[PDB]
Amino acid sequence: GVAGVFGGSLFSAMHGSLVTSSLIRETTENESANAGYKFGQEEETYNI
Amino acid sequence: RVRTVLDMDRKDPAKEETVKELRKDINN
Amino acid sequence: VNILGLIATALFIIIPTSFLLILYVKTAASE
Amino acid sequence: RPNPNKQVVELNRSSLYWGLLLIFVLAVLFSSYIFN
Amino acid sequence: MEALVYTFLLIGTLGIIFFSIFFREPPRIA
Amino acid sequence: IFTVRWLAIHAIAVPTIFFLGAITAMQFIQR
Amino acid sequence: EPGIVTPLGTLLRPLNSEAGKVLPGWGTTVLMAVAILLFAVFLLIILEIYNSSLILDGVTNSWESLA
Amino acid sequence: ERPFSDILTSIRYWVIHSITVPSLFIAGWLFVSTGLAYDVFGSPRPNEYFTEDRQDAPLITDRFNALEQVKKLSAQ
Amino acid sequence: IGTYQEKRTWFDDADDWLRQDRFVFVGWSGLLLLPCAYFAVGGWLTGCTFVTSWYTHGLASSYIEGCNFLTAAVSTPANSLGHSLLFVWGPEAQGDLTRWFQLGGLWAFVALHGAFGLIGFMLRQFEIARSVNLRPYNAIAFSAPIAVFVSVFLIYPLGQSGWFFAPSFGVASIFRFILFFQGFHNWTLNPFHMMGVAGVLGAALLCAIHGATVENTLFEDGDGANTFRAFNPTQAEETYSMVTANRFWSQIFGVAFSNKRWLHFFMLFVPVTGLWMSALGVVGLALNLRAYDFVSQEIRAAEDPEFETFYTKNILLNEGIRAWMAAQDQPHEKLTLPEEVLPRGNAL
Amino acid sequence: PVDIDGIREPVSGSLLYGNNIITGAVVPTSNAIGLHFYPIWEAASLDE
Amino acid sequence: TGRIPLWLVGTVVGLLAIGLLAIFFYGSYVGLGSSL
Amino acid sequence: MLTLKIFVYTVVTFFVGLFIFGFLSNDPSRNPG
Amino acid sequence: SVTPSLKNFLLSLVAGAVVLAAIAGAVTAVSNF
Amino acid sequence: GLPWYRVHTVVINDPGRLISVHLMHTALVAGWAGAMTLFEIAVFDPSDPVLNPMWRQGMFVLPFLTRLGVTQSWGGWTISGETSSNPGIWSYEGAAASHIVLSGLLFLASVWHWVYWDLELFRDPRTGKTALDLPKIFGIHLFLAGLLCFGFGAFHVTGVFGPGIWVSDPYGLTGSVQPVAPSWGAEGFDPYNPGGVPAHHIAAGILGVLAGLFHLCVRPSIRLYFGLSMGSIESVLSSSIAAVFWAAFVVAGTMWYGSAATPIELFGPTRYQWDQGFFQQEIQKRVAQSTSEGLSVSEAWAKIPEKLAFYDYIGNNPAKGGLFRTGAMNSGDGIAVGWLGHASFKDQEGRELFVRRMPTFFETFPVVLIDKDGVVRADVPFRKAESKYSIEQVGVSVTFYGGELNGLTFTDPSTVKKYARKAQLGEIFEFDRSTLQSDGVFRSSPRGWFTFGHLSFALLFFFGHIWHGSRTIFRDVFAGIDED
Ligand code: CLA
Ligand code: CLA
Ligand SMILES: C=Cc1c(C)c2cc3nc(c4c5[nH]c(cc6nc(cc1[nH]2)C(C)=C6CC)c(C)c5C(=O)[C@@H]4C(=O)OC)[C@@H](CCC(=O)OC/C=C(\C)CCC[C@H](C)CCC[C@H](C)CCCC(C)C)[C@@H]3C
Ligand SMILES: CCCCCCCCCCCCCCCC(=O)OC[C@H](COP(=O)(O)OC[C@@H](O)CO)OC(=O)CCCCCCCCCCCCCCC
Ligand SMILES: CC1=C(/C=C/C(C)=C/C=C/C(C)=C/C=C/C=C(C)/C=C/C=C(C)/C=C/C2=C(C)CCCC2(C)C)C(C)(C)CCC1
Ligand SMILES: CC1=C(/C=C/C(C)=C/C=C/C(C)=C/C=C/C=C(C)/C=C/C=C(C)/C=C/C2=C(C)CCCC2(C)C)C(C)(C)CCC1
Ligand SMILES: CC1=C(/C=C/C(C)=C/C=C/C(C)=C/C=C/C=C(C)/C=C/C=C(C)/C=C/C2=C(C)CCCC2(C)C)C(C)(C)CCC1
Ligand SMILES: [Fe+2]
Repeated sequence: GVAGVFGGSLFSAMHGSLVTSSLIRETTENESANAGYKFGQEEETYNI
Repeated sequence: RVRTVLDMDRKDPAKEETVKELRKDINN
Repeated sequence: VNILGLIATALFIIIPTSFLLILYVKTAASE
Repeated sequence: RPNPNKQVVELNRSSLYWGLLLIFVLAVLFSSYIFN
Repeated sequence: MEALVYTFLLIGTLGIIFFSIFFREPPRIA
Repeated sequence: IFTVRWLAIHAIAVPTIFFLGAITAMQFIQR
Repeated sequence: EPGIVTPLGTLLRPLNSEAGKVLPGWGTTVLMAVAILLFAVFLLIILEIYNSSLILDGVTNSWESLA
Repeated sequence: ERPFSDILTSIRYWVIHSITVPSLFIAGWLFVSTGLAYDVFGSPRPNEYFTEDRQDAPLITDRFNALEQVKKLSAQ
Repeated sequence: IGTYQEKRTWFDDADDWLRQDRFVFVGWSGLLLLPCAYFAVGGWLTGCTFVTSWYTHGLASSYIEGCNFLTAAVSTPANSLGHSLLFVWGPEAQGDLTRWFQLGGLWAFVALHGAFGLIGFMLRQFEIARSVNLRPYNAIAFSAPIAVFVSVFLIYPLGQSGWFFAPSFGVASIFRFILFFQGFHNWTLNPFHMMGVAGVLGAALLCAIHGATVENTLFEDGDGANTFRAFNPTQAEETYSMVTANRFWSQIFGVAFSNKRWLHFFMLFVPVTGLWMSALGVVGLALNLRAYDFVSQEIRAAEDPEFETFYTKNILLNEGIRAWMAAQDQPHEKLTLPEEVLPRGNAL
Repeated sequence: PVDIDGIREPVSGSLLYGNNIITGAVVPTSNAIGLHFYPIWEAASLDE
Repeated sequence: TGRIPLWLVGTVVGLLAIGLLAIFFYGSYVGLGSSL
Repeated sequence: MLTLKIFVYTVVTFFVGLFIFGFLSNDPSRNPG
Repeated sequence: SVTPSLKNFLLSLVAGAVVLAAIAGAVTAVSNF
Repeated sequence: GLPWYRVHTVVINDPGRLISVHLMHTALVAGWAGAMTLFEIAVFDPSDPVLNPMWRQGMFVLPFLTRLGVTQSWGGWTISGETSSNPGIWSYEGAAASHIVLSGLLFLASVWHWVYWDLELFRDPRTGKTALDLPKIFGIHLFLAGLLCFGFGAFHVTGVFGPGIWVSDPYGLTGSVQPVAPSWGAEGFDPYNPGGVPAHHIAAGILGVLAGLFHLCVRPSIRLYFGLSMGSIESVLSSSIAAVFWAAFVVAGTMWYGSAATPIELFGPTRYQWDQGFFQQEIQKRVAQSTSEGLSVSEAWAKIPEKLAFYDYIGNNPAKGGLFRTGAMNSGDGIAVGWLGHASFKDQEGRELFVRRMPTFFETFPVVLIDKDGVVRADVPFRKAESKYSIEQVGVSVTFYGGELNGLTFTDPSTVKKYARKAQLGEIFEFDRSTLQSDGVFRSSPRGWFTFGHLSFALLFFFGHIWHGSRTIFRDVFAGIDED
């Protein structure tokens, strides 16, 4: 169980960081990058 | 004239971690 | 802590809440 | 003459809810210790 | 009086949860 | 061969086998 | 717009005038490395003395030094 | 770099390693059995934990001269 | 570089060699990571195999002594050595490698090499991210484990009387460290371990929920009952329906993500914040600024002999832990407590 | 307060009885009950 | 390099690993660390 | 206390009956597919 | 020098310089092949 | 549409408003210094320098003001306990007023440098765009810093022009602001040697000037210029954050372990003085020396200063405290009034018994009275049934030498148990707790609070180094990435 929660934290951080880093440039500076993604984008906004 | 042996034997009961005990401990 | 802790808790509740509400109202009025 | 670096801060409602929740949860957590 | 403060804080948290559930900003598709 | 991958494999293999032999020998000690 | 001209600004212009000027190659990076090396050794000596891993002849490293 | 499957399925790799992997294993077994491990890493043998006068666990209790203290506390 | 590349220098050759995409990327950070990490792990294995703690903690903590993987541990040195760095050439070991092992210098060796290995690994993450042109969010995330390691294995022992109270590198030794923290510092009651627990449990919750939701909102994209084959690494369309997931969690839970970037940033954010808060709490404990007691309840219990809460029972448990563990956990104290002074319940 | 251990030593767990959020709790059922089912209508009064 | 199929190598290595683990458990029940 | 018991029995029976007879009323055909 | 610990410290500096130069020379030799 | 956590980036590319905001932070810091000094002076009790010094009352800026030379006050009282004949303008109130007026002046200057942001000084003479020559700026400001460091080391602390710094005896009994002679030998690196502080601040300062003259004359090389991202202000921010958290770690370590710059007469004792019996050994050595002179025990203990005994008390240990045990040390434990004396415990046989002192780790510690040979002879048992080393069973009596109870012997078991429990904490003192309504739990001394605060800041600023430096190196991709 300890290995599971530590692995959950590790893999959550790892996956979130990888997806956030791979997030393709659809929004420039002067605003948050979250504006680049749209709820109906129906496409991968990150370079897997 | 201070008896160093008695000084150490007084500090040890109250506090065994005193630097008096640990200094030159292998000599004892 | 009868009063000093009470004042600390009240300020910690009030100041950030007022800041956030003011920012949200300004945002909603501007856009 | 006006400063070109002027920008406007924005705060959507989800951010407002997150901030209020953070403030009140921190108050809940630390109020027991503050009153001691 | 401490109980009053704790109850107020819990009520505030629950009210914030209620507003965030039933008065959320609609998720805008595209 | 003796490439970087060769060194990376053998830095964790030779000590590993030596220690496995050591631990196996330890398994048959009488106090 | 041209900006604001003030006596202090005119006085201090030369200090900020040559912005971006560099030297070809690595320049004085080798001397920088030597200085960094010596500083690391110096900090190591100081940490050793304070940690008592480096006993010195005239250094007591204790409150008795106040005497 | 050759794929691992090609190397691990190659007869040459196995004939090379079948005299070295057992050699390392036997080296480790000899290292433990011949008493070298105790000699170099200083872990006391099962009959060396307690001396004639020290019938309890040892205590370093000294910052400097700790070499002499641990030497006299260890098995002689 | 910018205006021109000038001439190729020996640094250029070294960079070109180190930056090659071989099986094991070394890079410039490798020169610090590989030796330090290799020596740290090898030192832990040698210590858990051959090195003992008979002279440091008066405990047998190696395989050759009869310990297993659970109970073997590279124990921290004796308390009388204080915060000595315990160099193998230092004034303690004075060059005797065997005695340096006996004095516990292997713990300092492993800890320092591991700290520099963690520095090298974050440097490796930065270097690799820069090579592939990605925002180095994973190095920023890995800052949290570095903070935990620094605050627990370095800051905390330095705040105490010596390395002796650091966590010894082992399983049962870590468990001893945990129980010691509960008994002495009342670490559970500390709001910073509370925030750390919340962060770690929330991170595990997010991992499980995101995995399940993605695996249960997949688009068909294939005719086989094995849904893993119906995916191409280079495809552009999302493999799962974000709209369906948002609707499902909105109607089940009340609120739901509507932004993939925000979702994954939240997944990154929760555990890092939890670990950083726990690290701040551990610093506070290093100074013994423990959130041990609520003085109001202690005063009320002292005045009122019938007022009892779970907090007071926890205080009694901590008292028992301290009294019954002090004698053997801290041999340097030489605590020969008679059995009549140890706190104890009834008929137990 | 609730006599959790069944030794007639009640434990206070509510805010009104001098507890904060950290120490407050809903005390488990009395040890005298054991695994017995204890609905409201089983007790003689709300106080019990 | 098709000789000595990879599945055979894997099976033999796994058998050796399981045997080593069993030897370790046996040593856990006898000799040093056996509580007798 | 008897009145409370009979009231709770009525409530529980009502809700459990709703559950049982709602999952029987052609539930598997209530999917979009 | 005066203190044995100082002599050991200086020898440690020399040894660390030796290993660092060994790493640098190794990377240079492999880079130039 | 800047998010709330990016608003203060508006001045990233505006040098004038950067000056303005940095002026505002400086003004706020100076105002805090002045206001904190005023509050501390208002709530400070200067009557009793012994048994009630600054570190007992929770003073935080008074230790630093006293350390650097400011000792007197306009109220007629001196921190050393004498009378203020002429405190001058550099009293505590003077320092507070000066920092306050400086805060106001910096506020006005911040307003001005904010309104007139578009100064031609910040324009690149060639291109006409706004730019800052960061290498030259660092050279200038480093030259200034080195000049000031040398000036402080050579004139201040040495007393050539300044007043000196706080120098004390090893046991913190007689300390005062004195000029310090520089230590140019190896002993200048003894952390507890005061003479290192001038010499260092001299030599280092000199180097700074020379270093300035280099980083002001010699332009950085192109490879180094692009490698270290010189020309981006955020690179400077990353490097500065790193340096500042390094310095925070150093100062936290040097205060927790104590040094010549953090005397115990201003911040209180360290926990390592209690752990190693720094004061207990000295007290017993003085007692033994007096006994060897032929004096009785009562006279030998009466010769012990009360301040030295007060240091030998676990309530003054900085590591006996709580995170939310707030306020002055007097708020937890009462205000010290006097020294009861030294308690000597003796069994009915006449064998002298010593009470085992509470280690710093233990919130509660059982009472054990130990023979000279480390053999437990008595205790306050937890199980009074079939006890073996009970006070009544062994017949322990306590005689007090010196202090308030001088030559007084108590034999009733209740009083002996009470005094043994008190003596497990160190020297026994009388405390007046009614004045401040002390609850009865130990607080932490100002050195503990300083170390905790600056260590937490050091960790957070390590994360700051990481974040702002990652933003520096990856500036091109931190606006987004173009896939691979
Ligand atoms: C002197 C050091 C320093 C300086 C000059 C800056 C400057 C900056 N930071 Mg940075 N940072 C620092 C240290 C510093 N930081 C440290 C130590 C950390 C680790 C905690 C961070 C972590 C950090 C993050 C994660 C981010 C920045 C960002 C930024 C930029 C925008 C800041 C902003 O507008 O937020 C606005 C601030 C507020 C709206 C108020 C927040 C209130 C806080 C939570 C509590 C109030 C503190 C209290 C009043 C003052 C006490 C602090 C003092 C005792 C130290 C800005 C140029 C942002 C950026 O990258 O720009 C794009 C951003 O994302 N910083
Ligand atoms: C690092 C800087 C620093 C340090 C080391 C100190 C240290 C000290 N201060 Mg001080 N102070 C500071 C900055 C600092 N202060 C600043 C910036 C101000 C201006 C506001 C003050 C104003 C001030 C006053 C008015 C007083 C002190 C006092 C004291 C002394 C009492 C001990 C104490 O702090 O109680 C305990 C400290 C704490 C419990 C703070 C814990 C920090 C927690 C973890 C923050 C978490 C907040 C949380 C996230 C939010 C939720 C809480 C919410 C429910 C309210 C002590 C030596 C007192 C004194 O001795 O009188 C002379 C006193 O009355 N200070
Ligand atoms: C016990 C918990 C725990 C472990 C064991 C662990 C382990 C690891 N995490 C890594 C990564 C990460 N961890 C991350 C977030 C987290 N990690 C967490 C918790 C853990 N993470 C948590 C809670 C989070 C959330 C914040 C991130 C974001 C990353 C990565 O990017 C990275 C990765 O790629 O993962 C796949 C790997 C890279 C480490 C490495 O090779 O360094 C180099 C080797 C070194 C430094 C030598 C180790 C020396 C150590 C420090 C001291 C000696 C330790 C002994 C050898 C072992 C003692 C064992 C006993 C105590 C039982 C490694 C497998
Ligand atoms: C039927 C069961 C009903 C009970 C469920 C209760 C639901 C709780 C929802 C509250 C969320 C509060 C945040 C609002 C803000 C909010 O939710 O905005 C909605 C947000 C989705 O927003 P977006 O995806 O548009 O976010 C992107 C934005 O940055 C702008 O694009 O969802 C989330 O952020 C994650 C969901 C919250 C994760 C769970 C929250 C856990 C907190 C629990 C608090 C415990 C208190 C205990 C009482 C003392
Ligand atoms: C300390 C020191 C050093 C170093 C050393 C080293 C680096 C070593 C290495 C070492 C090593 C590197 C070792 C290894 C080990 C390994 C092992 C010991 C193995 C383990 C494994 C196992 C036990 C298995 C398990 C299992 C089975 C049986 C079944 C299935 C599953 C699994 C696989 C899990 C030096 C020189 C610096 C000098 C000084 C001191
Ligand atoms: C997991 C896995 C693996 C594997 C591993 C291993 C190690 C295996 C083994 C296996 C095995 C190794 C198995 C075995 C089998 C056997 C059997 C199945 C037999 C049976 C028998 C019977 C049934 C009968 C008996 C009898 C009796 C009853 C009586 C008398 C007579 C006799 C004895 C005959 C691999 C790599 C592939 C990969 C994938 C995964
Ligand atoms: C305008 C002007 C003036 C002046 C006035 C005045 C009177 C000023 C003052 C002002 C002031 C009077 C200032 C002060 C400030 C303060 C500060 C700036 C502080 C703050 C605080 C903080 C920031 C803290 C935070 C925290 C807490 C609360 C809790 C724990 C943690 C911590 C510590 C972080 C004159 C006349 C010269 C004339 C000219 C103009
Ligand atoms: Fe994902």
